[PDB]
Amino acid sequence: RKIILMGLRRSGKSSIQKVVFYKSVWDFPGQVDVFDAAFDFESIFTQVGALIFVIDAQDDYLDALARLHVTVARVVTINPNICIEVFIHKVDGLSDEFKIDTQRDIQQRTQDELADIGLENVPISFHLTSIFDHSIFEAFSRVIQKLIPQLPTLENLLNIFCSNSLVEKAYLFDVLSKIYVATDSSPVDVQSYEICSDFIDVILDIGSIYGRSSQLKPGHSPEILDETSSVIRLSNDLVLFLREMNQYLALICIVRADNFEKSGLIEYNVQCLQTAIQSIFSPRT
Amino acid sequence: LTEILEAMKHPSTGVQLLSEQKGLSPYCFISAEVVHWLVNHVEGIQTQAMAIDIMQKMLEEQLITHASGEAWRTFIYGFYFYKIVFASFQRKWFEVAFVAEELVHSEIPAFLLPWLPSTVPEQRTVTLDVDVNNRTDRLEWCSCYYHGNFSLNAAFEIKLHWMAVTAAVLFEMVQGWHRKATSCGFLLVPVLEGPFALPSYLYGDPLRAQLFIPLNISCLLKEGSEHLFDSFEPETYWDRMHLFQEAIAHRFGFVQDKYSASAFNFPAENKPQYIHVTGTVFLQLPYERVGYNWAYNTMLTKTWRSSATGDEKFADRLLKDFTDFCINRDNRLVTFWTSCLEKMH
Ligand SMILES: Nc1nc2c(ncn2[C@@H]2O[C@H](COP(=O)(O)OP(=O)(O)O)[C@@H](O)[C@H]2O)c(=O)[nH]1
Repeated sequence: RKIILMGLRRSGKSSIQKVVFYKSVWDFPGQVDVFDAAFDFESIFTQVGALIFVIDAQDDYLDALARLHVTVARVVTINPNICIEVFIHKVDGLSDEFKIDTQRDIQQRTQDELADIGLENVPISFHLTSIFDHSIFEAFSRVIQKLIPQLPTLENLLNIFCSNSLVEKAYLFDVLSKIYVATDSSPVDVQSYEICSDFIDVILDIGSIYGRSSQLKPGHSPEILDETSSVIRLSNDLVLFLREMNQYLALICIVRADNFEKSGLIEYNVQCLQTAIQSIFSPRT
Repeated sequence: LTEILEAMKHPSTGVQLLSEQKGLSPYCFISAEVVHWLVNHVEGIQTQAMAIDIMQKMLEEQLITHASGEAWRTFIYGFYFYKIVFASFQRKWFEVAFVAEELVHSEIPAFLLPWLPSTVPEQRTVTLDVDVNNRTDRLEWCSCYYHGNFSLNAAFEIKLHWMAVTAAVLFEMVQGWHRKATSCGFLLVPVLEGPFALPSYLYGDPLRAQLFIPLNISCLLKEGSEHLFDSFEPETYWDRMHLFQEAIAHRFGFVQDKYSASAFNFPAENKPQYIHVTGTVFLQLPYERVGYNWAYNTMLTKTWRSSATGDEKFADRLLKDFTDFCINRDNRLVTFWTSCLEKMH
């Protein structure tokens, strides 16, 4: 399945793919929409499960809302299993009072015209994104969580792992895109998410500097390498640690240093969660 | 007759009869939709007048009746509830008649014609259940005063009077009305109620006064005349001038605002009012110093603004262009007026 980033001109889609994708995501342009027959829209929209519409908060959005409503009607008449999300963008220059009023105005303007159309069965989500923050990564993570059909199993696994091991917060990141596949039931703090995102940057950059011998051997590694595991202790009685789960996944957990004295039991539960994740994501019958 | 109602009661194509909404009888329908159906799928009538005659024949034979049981009325074209076989029904449901206004068949304008052309109430009242989402535990209600008639070249007025209403729930209901009006192709905006009233009046403001835009009708006069319509009879002449002035108001997008006078008789002391399509500008024709009375709609704020209302500087540009047109800048008005003479073939 693919992810289609819709919207209008000067909405911020190219900057989103510059930040997230450039460090299946497709960017349709702000013009030549579904009324035009320049592309086979019904063939693409059948294979696409996530539709994202980017709405500028500062600019006028009523024509954007009408284009969004006719695009929602088009994709519902194509397939009933598509997920629709609304990306309210360019909120870096806005104040704290402006964002809540803009979100309330956009949600009240959209969810009543959804009832006016009559397609009340489909769920439409709303996200506050900005390319200068990490909220675009969290919004794309919540988009990606809808497409994965294995989200409640991983979420229940992370819930019982956080309850058993006294782990405050857990994420299942993808290290290439800094997008977390699953997290626990506790809310995601932005101060936790920034240091969890930069933890991957420190690990990947130091492993790119010093992981030169073997590592990227063209034929095959003669010895199987260890998984990348890291531990950082901070001064505010908190410990961050990573364990490499798969070839593209990792598990960053936030644990108090009072509870990190029994780090062997947390390591054993991380190994059991590694076995669970590698058995879930393996090909089966 | 009977087979027409049997064709109307078809479940497959039929007419869209109303559902089991609370307060409404079964087999209820809107009169406008079934008049539109009796235009198309019928035994051979075309215009609306004989469709109204057929529905009046069905009303006289008690095949259909009003949803209130008021079996004394004629068939009224518009949003009127009728069912297939008192005044408390009039205080619950909105019922707006439709004016079948004749189109301008004569290419000569109405201020240049050789001969001038020359039931339901004007205002209707319903009682509104303001709280519909049950946000408040108490009972809230307001009285709504609306126009009994609808015309496509006239503005439709809604007046709300309230005491026992929490104004947040009323603002939510008006915002839902504004969203529905934007989706339906209309524009529902708040307007001033007394925009040309004196400061001593009830609806007037002490710091508000109207601006005057003079209309230069001296340049439109011929060589040796003092009346613009001296070729016709003089007794209708000012009325012709009124129509001519209305024609210029129809060029700049002003719609006639038939305001209901609050118990005011003596119809020479109330003047016709015009409202722009954006709802930004009021316009009044006075009467002797032929021109326009210009007022701003200060009730139109940012939250009601859209693409159909323009920007915040639309009214200043409209004032500048209207002042330029009324003063005969670049011989624009003569370019209008002689073009009207080009309709006098
Ligand atoms: N300062 C700032 N600028 C932004 C933000 N989001 C988008 N922009 C700017 O808005 C422009 C939007 O372009 P875009 O719609 O993505 O181009 P398109 O994809 O080809 O239609 C970009 O060139 C950005 O420079 C933001 O959050 N902050």
